[PDB]
Amino acid sequence: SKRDAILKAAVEVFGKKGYDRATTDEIAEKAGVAKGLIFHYFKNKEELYYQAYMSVTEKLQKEFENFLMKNRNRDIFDFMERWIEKKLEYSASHPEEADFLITLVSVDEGLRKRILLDLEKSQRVFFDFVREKLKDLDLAEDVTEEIALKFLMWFFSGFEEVYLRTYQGKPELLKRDMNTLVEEVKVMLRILKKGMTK
Amino acid sequence: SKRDAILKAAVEVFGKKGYDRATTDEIAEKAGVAKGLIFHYFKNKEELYYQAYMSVTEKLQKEFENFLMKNRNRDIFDFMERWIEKKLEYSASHPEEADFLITLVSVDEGLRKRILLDLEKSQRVFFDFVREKLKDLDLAEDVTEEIALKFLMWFFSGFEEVYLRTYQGKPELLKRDMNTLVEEVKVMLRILKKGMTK
Ligand SMILES: CCCCCCCCO
Ligand SMILES: CCCCCCCCO
Ligand SMILES: CCCCCCCCO
Ligand SMILES: CCCCCCCCO
Repeated sequence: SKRDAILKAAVEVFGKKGYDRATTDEIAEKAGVAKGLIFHYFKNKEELYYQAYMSVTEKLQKEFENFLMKNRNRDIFDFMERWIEKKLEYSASHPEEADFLITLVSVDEGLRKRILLDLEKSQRVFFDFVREKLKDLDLAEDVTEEIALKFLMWFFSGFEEVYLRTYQGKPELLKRDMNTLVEEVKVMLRILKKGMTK
Repeated sequence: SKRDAILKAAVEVFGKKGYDRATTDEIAEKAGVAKGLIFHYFKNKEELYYQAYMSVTEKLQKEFENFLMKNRNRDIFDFMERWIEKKLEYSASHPEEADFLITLVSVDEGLRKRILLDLEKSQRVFFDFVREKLKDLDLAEDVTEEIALKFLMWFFSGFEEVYLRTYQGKPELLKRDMNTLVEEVKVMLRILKKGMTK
């Protein structure tokens, strides 16, 4: 469908050039459609970006729910390591999508806040699953639930920052590093498990 | 001295308004000196910012070296927790300086890179002290020196990001939270110690 081709082109072009410098015309020629056809489907550039962004994050969210159904009984450290492994695999296999998602930090303030608010409406869910899994554990002395959860969420939140800093626009480098990043994530989560639990 | 008054005014105004929106004229009236007197001492706004920034980081660096002379025999987790405690104390007592330092992320690219390079010329030192202290320890199974060091440096590097996100421009809130942040840093470093070592 033409709408899907436009969305796919938008992911590619926004991810290569950034929000500000990408144009709807570039997206339209990349999708192989007429320049006005963007505006048939999408009110403007902002809504094009937003719909692309929501399209990608929805697909990801469905994958996370499938994974969650299948790994819910693992302890949280194992669960999180496995999910991070999946995101690392997704990023190496869909570099343009990953490059697309990280352009959010340089989107216009109004659109960016709008999207950051939408994303919180799944992050506060995961956050709560983490909190619940934490109650299943016998926590080490002085390790409160609030500290365990802060620290784990800060660890998890650092995925995007590493990506932006090191792998954005470098698909070959991430492919080269993928298995080693997985190996390091496992050790770091084992460090946190051993330190947080009795 | 007039130069010191200008530098102090620059810290205050750059920290309140940001690099881009601050003017030398604002700085000059804040310092109580003539508008041209800035340019007697400082070639331009960029050099004014740079000299202010180097003035603050130098003072901090001297404090870090004093601390290092006095705490070098502590293990690294204790050493780092104590240094973080000092920076938290410095930030609560010098909010305007802390607000000043965090404006670096929104400085013009050329000046920002220049300063980020200068700061690396002390961060690579601390980094190496951390590496050396790590060799004194018996590391836990699979915890390599490179992983221990990556993880600890990422932990330590998160100070500035929390500040920017939560305490920039909110001196009362940081004062309110200071002792609790210290208490949480201690537990987090104890988590890392227990997990990283045998
Ligand atoms: C900067 C090296 C350590 C970053 C670990 C990233 C956490 C994975 O979510
Ligand atoms: C694509 C980058 C995210 C993975 C972060 C894991 C870093 C551990 O060294
Ligand atoms: C976002 C809550 C955890 C941040 C811990 C910050 C590390 C202190 O350098
Ligand atoms: C001024 C903010 C830096 C302190 C970060 C410690 C966060 C632990 O909750």
